[PDB]
Parts: sequence; C-alpha cells; structure tokens
Amino acid sequence: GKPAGLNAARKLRNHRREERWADAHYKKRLLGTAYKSSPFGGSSHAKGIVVEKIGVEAKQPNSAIRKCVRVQLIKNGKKVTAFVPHDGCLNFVDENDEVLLSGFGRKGKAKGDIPGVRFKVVKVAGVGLSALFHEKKEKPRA
Amino acid sequence: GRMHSKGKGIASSALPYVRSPPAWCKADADSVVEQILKFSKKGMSPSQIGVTLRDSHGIPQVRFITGQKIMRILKANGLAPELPEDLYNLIKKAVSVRKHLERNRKDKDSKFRLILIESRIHRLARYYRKVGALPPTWKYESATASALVA
Amino acid sequence: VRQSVLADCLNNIVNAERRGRRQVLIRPSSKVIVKFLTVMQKHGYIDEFTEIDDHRSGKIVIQLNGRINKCGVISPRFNVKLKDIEKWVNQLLPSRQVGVIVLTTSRGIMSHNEARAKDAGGKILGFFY
Amino acid sequence: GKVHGSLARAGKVKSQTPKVEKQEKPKQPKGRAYKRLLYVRRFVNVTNMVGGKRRMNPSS
Amino acid sequence: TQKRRNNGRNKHGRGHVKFVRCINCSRAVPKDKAIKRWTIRNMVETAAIRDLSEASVYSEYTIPKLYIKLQYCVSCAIHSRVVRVRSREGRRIRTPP
RNA sequence: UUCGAUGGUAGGAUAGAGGCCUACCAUGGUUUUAACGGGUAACGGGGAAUUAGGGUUCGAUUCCGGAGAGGGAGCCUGAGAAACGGCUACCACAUCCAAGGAAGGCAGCAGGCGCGCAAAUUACCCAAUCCCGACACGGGGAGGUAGUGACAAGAAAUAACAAUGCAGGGUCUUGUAAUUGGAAUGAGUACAAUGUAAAUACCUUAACGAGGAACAAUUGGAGGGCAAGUCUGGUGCCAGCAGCCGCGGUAAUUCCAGCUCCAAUAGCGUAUAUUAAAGUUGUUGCAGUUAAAAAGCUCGUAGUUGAACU
RNA sequence: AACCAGGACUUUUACCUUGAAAAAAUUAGAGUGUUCAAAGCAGGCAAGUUUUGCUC
RNA sequence: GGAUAGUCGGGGGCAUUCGUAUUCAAUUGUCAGAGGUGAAAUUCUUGGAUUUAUUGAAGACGAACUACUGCGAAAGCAUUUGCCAAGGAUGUUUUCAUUAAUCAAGAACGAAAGUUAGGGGAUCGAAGACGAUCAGAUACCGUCGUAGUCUUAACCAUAAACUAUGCCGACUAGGGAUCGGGCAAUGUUUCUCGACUUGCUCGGCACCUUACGAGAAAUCAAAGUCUUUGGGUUCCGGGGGGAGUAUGGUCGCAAGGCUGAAACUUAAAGGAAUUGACGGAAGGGCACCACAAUGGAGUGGAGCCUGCGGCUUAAU
RNA sequence: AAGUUGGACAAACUUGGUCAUUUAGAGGAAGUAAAAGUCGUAACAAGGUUUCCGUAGGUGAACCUGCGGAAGGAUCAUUA
Ligand SMILES: [Zn+2]
Repeated sequence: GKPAGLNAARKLRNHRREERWADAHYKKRLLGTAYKSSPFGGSSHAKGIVVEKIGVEAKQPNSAIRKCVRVQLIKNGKKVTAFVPHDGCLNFVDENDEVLLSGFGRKGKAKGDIPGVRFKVVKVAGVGLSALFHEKKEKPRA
Repeated sequence: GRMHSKGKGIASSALPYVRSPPAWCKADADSVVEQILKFSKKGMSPSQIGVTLRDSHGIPQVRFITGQKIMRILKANGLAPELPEDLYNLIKKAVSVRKHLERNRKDKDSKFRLILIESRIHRLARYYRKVGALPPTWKYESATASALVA
Repeated sequence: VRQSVLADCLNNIVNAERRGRRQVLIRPSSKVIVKFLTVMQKHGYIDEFTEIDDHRSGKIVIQLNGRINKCGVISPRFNVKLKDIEKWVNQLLPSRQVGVIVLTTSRGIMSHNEARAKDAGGKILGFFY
Repeated sequence: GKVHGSLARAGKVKSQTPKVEKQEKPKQPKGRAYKRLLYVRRFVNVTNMVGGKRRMNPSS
Repeated sequence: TQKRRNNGRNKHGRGHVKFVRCINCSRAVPKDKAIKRWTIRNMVETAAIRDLSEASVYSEYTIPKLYIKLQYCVSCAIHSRVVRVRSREGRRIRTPP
C-alpha cells in the first residue's frame, strides 16, 4: 500500500498532487473553467440583451412550453438562454429589454427537463421581478 | 526468499551450542593450522578445505579449535587470494556462460541467466568495494572477465 | 526481510490472545522487545516471560494472562513532544484511564504517563490495552 | 433544443381565472406578541386531542 | 462471478496446454478443458455372438473388442447428454456416477 | 556559455563587497531532491473563514516590507530621488491657438464620463494624535468631525393592566373578544442645560404627545428530505411547477385565488466563490477478484526501508 | 606524576527538554460594573468634615 | 551469497534417432457410382471413380501413456540419444559476514496474428470461387483454394498475456491425497540395491470440512491478523458517456505501440444476491378443447334459419 | 553660452522571424439533444452460428471469417 517511512513525505506529497487532478471539483477550480469556458467570468449576476423567445420542449416524462428567452450578454456578446420564473409574463418581457441574469443553483448544469438552460431573469428593464406579476410596480417607458 | 528465484528453501547448517573441541579431538590448535596452510598451498578453496577437515580429518568447526576462521588464518599467514571466494566463483560461472553464449547464439534463456549472474556479480563487487576488501578501482569488465577469473 | 522485530512480537502476542492461548513464543529477541515487555508486565498486562539464550538473537516465551484487548506498534516511530501525548492518547487509547502508550524517550523506554512525569518526550513505540 | 413552440398559448390559464374579492380582517399583533400568543395557546386550549394528531391546519 | 473454482478446467502450475479437437464438431478445445469419455465396444452385437459362433472357426475363439476415447467440447457434451447441467450444490461432486 | 554564462589575474566604476563593467586566461555553473520554460483569472506576511484532531480556502483591505505614479529612458538640486503635486527626450491620449506658438497626467481629498452585478459629500475643522518649518503663535483633503446608504457587529420597542356568555379546568384560572373604561406610556413636536473648534448624535430635560388607519412587520414553505392542508372556487399530462424524487389526462394536499399554520424576524429569499458534509484526495484516514483500478514477466539505479548484540 | 578542585569536553548529529533572542495589532486569556453587551484599558477611596491626597 | 554430495525436472540451445497419419507419383485387380449433407447441391467417374496391394517423395506433427502431475521469471515446454551451459529443493559441525526488500528512469525475454527477404510449402485455411437455405444470404453448410500455418536471418510489443487476485517478512485450524529430497523400519519383496508399505520433517502443485476472522454478497487459509484503523515498498482509480477520441511528443519501413485531454451532455451507469416472468435449455409428468387411430361424424362444397362487419336510409 | 568630435545610457521608428491569446475561413471528418420512418438479432435464453480478448482480411449497418488464447459457459464430474 502507501509508503510508511519516516522520510517518505516527498513520495506521499507527489502522489497526492498527481492524483488530486482526478477529482472534478479540483480540476474545475484549477483549470479556470468558471472564467474561460463559462458564459460569465465567475460573476454572480450579469446583464444581457434579449434576442428572441423559445418554447423549448420538455423531455420525458413531461412535455411543456417553458417560454424561455434567448439572450445576448452585454459584456461578451455571446448567446445563451434564460428562464422566466413568473407565469404568463412572456408578453411583459420583450426583446432588447436590457435584462439581468443570474445562476440557477447547479453551478452550470441544466435544470429539470429543459436542456440548455442555466440562467434566470432577476431584473428586467431595471424594474425587477415580483412586481410586474402582482402589478405593484409597472414597467418604465423606453 | 531466494535472491533470483521464486524458491523459499531454508536448508542450512545448525551450529552446536557448544564452542569447544570434542574430548578425544586433541587437535592441539597448531597441527590443524599447519594442515590448513598445506591445504591452501596447493590452492584449494577455503570452503573445500574446511569440508576436507570436517570429513576426512574429523576436525570440528575449525573456529572452535583454532580460534580463527579459515579465511582469517590464511590471510594472517599470507596465503590470501587476490579475490574473494564468492567473487571468484561468480566470475567463473559468468565467464563459462559467456563462452557458451558466444558459441550458441540462440539461447535466450542462457542470456537471461547471464544477465542475472551479471547483476549478482556487480552487487557483490559493489559491497566488497564499499567494505574495502578490494582496491577502490575494481570496475568489472565484460571483455576482460577472463582476466578477472584468471 | 524482517523490518521490525517489535511489530512481529506484538502481532504474535495479540494473535495468541485472540486465539485464547495462554502462552506465546516470540522470535527473535531484542532489548526493545524486553523493555516493552517489562513495561506491560509492570502495568500488569503480561505474566512472567523467559528469554531462551541460544547463540543467536534469542527467543522469548511469554505467559499470557488475558486482560489484553490489543497490543500494537506505531510505525514509523514519530517523534512525540509533551503536548503531542494528549493527541496520541485520544487517537489510540480507548479512554484517558485505560490503555498505555510506550515512548522511547531520552531517559529510556517507558509509558506515556511516566514520560509525562519525567517531563521528557521522545519517539512513539507502540500501545497496549 | 427543439424548434417548436406556440407563443400564443403561453399564459392561457392566467387570462381565464376569475378574480375574487377579499374579506377585511382586524389587525393581529405579530412578532413577539404572536410568539407569546401562540405560546399561551399551545398546550391548554386544544380540540385536536384523542389520538395525538395535533392538526394545526384542520381540514373538512 | 466465478462460477467454478477451477474456472471450467483443471490446470495448476501451468501456463499453456496443447489443445485438441472435438468429435461431433471438431472444435478447438484445451486438453484439460475437454471431456474425456471411454467407449469400450465389442466387434459384434450382443445377439450376433451366436451367429458368429455358428459361422466361425478356431474353436469358438474369443471375439476381440475396440477401445476408443472421445474428447467432447462443452457444447457438444451438453447436446449429446454425456454431460448435463447440474445444480449449484451438485456441481462440486466430481465423483463419477 | 555570442554581446558574461562558471572561476582566476589585473584594471576601471561605485559610498563600499562583487563578472557591475573592461582585457587576458581555463570551461566551467544548475538539474528527476524537477534545473529551464509556460500559465497565474499571483504584491508577500502578521492574519481571516470552516472548526474533535489532522486538514481546506482566502489575504485587493486599518499594521510591516516591496513596486508605481499612462509607458519606458536620462538627469540637476539635495545627506538621502532615477522624485514625476522636479525637469528633459520619444510613443499613445487629450488640450488653447492671431496657426508664430504654449504646453499636461486625481493608482492624493471631494466630484464627473465610461466599463460595469457591484461601492457615498465638488461638507466642516486643525480642538484631539502626530508631522514639517527660521518656529511657544504658521500650515497639514495626514488626521479628526459630520452627511447618504439596507446589512458588518452589539442592546431591545410593536405593549399590558380588567370586567366578558361559554370550551372548560377546577369556588381558582387561559382563550377569540365586530364592546368599553380607566392605567404604565415612547418615538416624535418644540424652547432649556450638557455635549462639540462650532455643530450632529448621547445622557439629563420647558411643556404637548396612541384607542384602532391606533403610530397595520414582513420574507419563504405546508408530499418527503425539512415544519406546516384529502380546507374551498378556476384550468385540466395544457397552462405549469419542479434544487432531487415527483405532481398536473375533472375529486389537483405540489398549478392560481381565499383562509389557517409553520421557520426567521427588521429581517427573509435568490445567485455565485469557499468550507464542513467528503473516510468521494484518505499522513491521521480510501479503494484495486467480480462495482473505477496489480503494469505480460524479469533485472536493477536514484528514492524509501533496513535481523540481534557493546 | 595522579590525588583533590576549577575553565573547555557532541568527532558529528537527528530526537526530546529547557533557556536566550525576537513588532504591534489578532487569538486564548488575567483584572476592572462602557447601566448588560459588542466595547475600552480604564480605574478605586469617601457618604458624618465633601476632604491642598493616597492606592492599584 | 558462494561452495560441496546424491539427486530431480514434458527448463534452454545444438546435433541426432524413430513413428504412423495426410497428400502426391508409378504400376497392378476390378467395375458403378464416388464425395458430401438433417436433405441436398457442386465436382469427378466404364477413358477405369471409390476401395485394395508394393515402392518412393514432401512437409507438418509427437496420439494412446497424459494425471485437479512436473519444469521454467512469464510467454511457454511431451519421440530416442549425445554434448554444452544452467536451475530449484534437500543433506551439510562447508565458506564470507549484512553483502538485503521494493522499484521512477533505465534494459533482457515476450503466444498467436501482422512485416521484410531466402528456403520450404503435405493438411488446414483469411480473401475468393461455386450449389441448396429463407422473402432476401451476402454468413453458417459441402468441395476447391490465395495470403497464412514450417524454418533461417532481421522487426514489433499485445491478448480473457487470468490465479480478472503486485513483491518481501511474521503469526493464525482439522483431515486425506500428491511431486522432489532427507531420516528411521531385527515391515514385505528383488536375480545390494531397487520396487511396495508405514511414521517424521523441509520445499511445491493442489483438494475436502469449518469459519475464530473478513466481505455488500458471491466467496476467501487469504481477499484473515483493519473504527481494536501504522512491518517495509512500487503500480494504479475518483459517476457513466464524450474517449483510449482529437491534438502534441516519441518507437517502428508499415499495420500500429507508449504517453494521453478539453468543450458538451446525462441522474444515473455498475457489483452481489432474492422473487416472479421468459428460454428455438434440461429433467419428471398431466390432457381427444393434444396426437397417434384402419379412426367415427362433420363444417368448410351447393342451397336456407340466425348473428357479426361492409352498403343504404331518416331510423334500419 | 550656443555649437562640435568621441564614449556609454539609451526612449522611440522602420524590416523580418519566433512565442501566448483572439478573431477569421468556404469546406471535410466526429460524437452528444434529437420530427415519423429505416432496421434483427450483433448482444441479453444453448438470443436461436456459446460468449469474449488480441491480430489480419472482407462487408451499407451492427458485423462474418482465418490463428492463438480466457470462461466472465451451457461442463468443476468417467478412476472402468
Ligand atoms: Zn464439439
């Protein structure tokens, strides 16, 4: 098994360092995937420019239209997808609305039955969510 | 375990707890020394002569009587071989295998055995060089292995 | 090749105790083994043991009286300071009142409690309880 | 990942649910008062005993 | 899952065994992995001994016999019923019936 | 290893040692104990977060040391600068212009544009700390004082005093009270005295100062994990939820509306990075016959380990 | 000579103990009634003269 | 570690002896089919097929004895004899005295198949050639037959290269077989020793029982002596795909070998074992809604009662 | 003093090459999420030619065949 000598620290350290790359967590954290390959740069939130709206089909055993939106990030111009939490707000969220996006919870993995979605809308046009659904605050003029 | 084999044989010799010559064996500790010197004058192996005193002469372990080993006695008396016994025997075996290999060119098993002997002879030579029983510059030679054995 | 005769001695002792045998034979013998056996015999875990003295490293026959749950060696022998004794006791010993850790300190081979009284650390040899 | 979607059917139910009214209610103290109030009625004033169900959200 | 401790054949302390050929199909089978059976037959039928004795010479001489050995692979032996599938407990019985 | 890489001799330069440089002489110096090169989404440390022990992550940031004033380069003064709130030259910016010309650097304190998910007054004062100077007195956007913020931390206000038919319990005691009266009233409104350089705030303090809109405390959840609905209306594998399982094809406890309760409380939730979980990085402390993994076998060097005895 | 005492005595260590030397802030933690607390390093006497001071 | 004695071994190399089998060639006796398959078909055979008798040649291969037996580091090694070098175990009051274990790197050997050439090429046989086969066969089947299977000199470097189980050291339960060695038998036998039997011991290949003990279980004398976790030391894995893929480097003339990712996606893949179900799997059976039976009667064949789908209508 | 001859520091500019990153790029070859269809066991049973590994050839597709191996087989078994 593992060496158990009083002067085997170099062997133990070298083996631990070499095998540490096997773990997905260590590999991700040290390869900088959260900045290079990720749509963000490690940011918790970001702003984007809306492109269009997509009714992505739901995988088995479900089948639904989730009124997601295709957005273009302001800082990079790349095209990604976003999810609208509130119901029936598709008419409220239009294109080129200067939307605000955040993560979903799995740190870069698809949610539920909809493949290709990792970001959700937190604020839209600067008015935010949770207000246009209860009619507490209306959208501003543009 | 065996150095270069999978065997685990334990055959050896169990020296007696006593460290004294037998009652009737009045070897007088000097006639045996003269016999050892005569047996070494011809040039027989120190192990082989020790066998001869054990079997023919009837002498017990020579240390129990003479007080010194066979190698030590002849070294003190000056009849010290240029190379150690195990070193010389391994070089002899290595030389014989190489002489067989240069004739039989299709013996890969013998070549492997030669490689094992070369590893064994080098490790023994390294130990003897460290212990100082040989001159520090004792690089073993493959071409002059015939010189080293003889 | 035998790397440490103390490990073989303690493994033989614990194996015999698990088997329930009242006597055990240890080969070979050394001063470290004798000192370790003296420590556990003084603490009461080991009965009389006799050292057979042949023209070799020697042999030991130990009378086992039970009351031993496990005796083992700690290899490699880490250097143990005064403040490390508590950590070793927590890691190895069942409790703070049961079990003994044997250290080869500057003043000799003795138990962890005696070494703590001596106010001197050393190297950890093994444990028994 | 599928090119299919009816944008008109989105928000179908929300546009057809009737809206009802809400009955006015007197003020209920909250915070420490509510915590104290629930403590005062936590073991004594009980009608959900005989069984140990202790249903704080009764259903009928 | 190692079904058999022998792994299907008896072989210990060896690395290679010269293969042989089956009989019904003549497949390549290892020498130990094959099934060896003995069929000692007579040169005449049990009811043909009387006819042979009536139509023979040399003072009712002893009729010879044929000794032949058959090597069967696993599939052929099972199909020919010289070897059959047994239960897990009954597999260990190496004694012939 | 040229155009200095290793060492020696001699010289020059430096405040001084020195291949720092020069001329000559030999080929040397580092390296699997990782030299050299590359990435760093890297200023380093005291330290911070998680907390059995061991460990893992962070340190731009109240202290210490280093570099810098858009980028290099050069220099005067001065004990001390390769200084930039000193100068000179070039490049990229921007700038008044009689088109001859002068010329400038807020990673200093406030403030402005832009990039932005993300961060405040173009406020007052040298009174306290100390610094500089020719100096008991001057100056100090160092520093102190205040102003705006949702959050970094510590203390508690939203109340309690009774009558009240009943559920009762036991003549003792809680409850909603479409109900009232007297009690204890603290924030605010406002002149005082303290506080302060002067003010803000704080402690004391002229007096006014609650009856329901009182002067309405909210954020998530109620199938499980993880706590709280087979309660009622609307759609009906659709709309949708849904971190995971999972629910939704008319009896929907999971969809949206009413009610109640649950956890927290001036806080709740969400996203991301990290830690514990993870004995899934295992030195403590993993696993390798079949789940991931013993190299086809052997020799054997660095490396590790090494019988007993003085 | 050595016999007594004094200065050095590790060949060379790892190891253990102890000591010297070595920033503060931080952490643990001693003491002290910011009305408690986060704090801070202040403080205390003495309730009959309101004590030209004393004590940590 | 090195001697030394009797050995032991299907351990290695070289030369060498034998064996029948297969194919082919000559000649001889004879004529109708021969081969092949479940049935065929192709092909050859009244010109002498197949068969049988003599002789000769070719290369390949060592059946039976061949075993839960042996040797070798592994791959592997089975005719006799001779030579050469070597190896383990055993015996030993033999010699040196720590000379040892493990291996990154580094090197030797390395099945079969594949490559370069030479020699050799009997049988089998990639590719291929034909004929049934099902609807299609294109593959299984039969005959022929290429590279290949043999050897020499150079290559590579992998397989289920397996004991799916790294190496060294110590301890741990009962039995009986088995190979090699040694010790003892006033035991049997044989024209000085051998064969047989019994007991003890060392070193191997293994087997049965048990589980103190381990594991998730199957099972394991090691996979035990591990939450009571530490004798020493190399290699290797961190959910499945992507993928042993691309790229990079390196060895090889080449096929290829070694080293060897990322993006993206998935909530599961996987191991053991249990219960049903299924099997063109086996073993016991049971049945005119199953067959055998020379079966008997029939329907279906012609025409009618009644019901079912198609058609019509308005309802049919 | 301006200017001038030499020495070093040398910013900066032209011409080319190398390194890291990015943006291109028609088009070619891959798998993953995949509209009906397509498709027979190649594998899961003796999966209907037992299975699988290495190697080579051939085939629209899994794949077929030759050589050598393993049971992870459907046989732990023939002492006569
Ligand atoms: Zn067969």
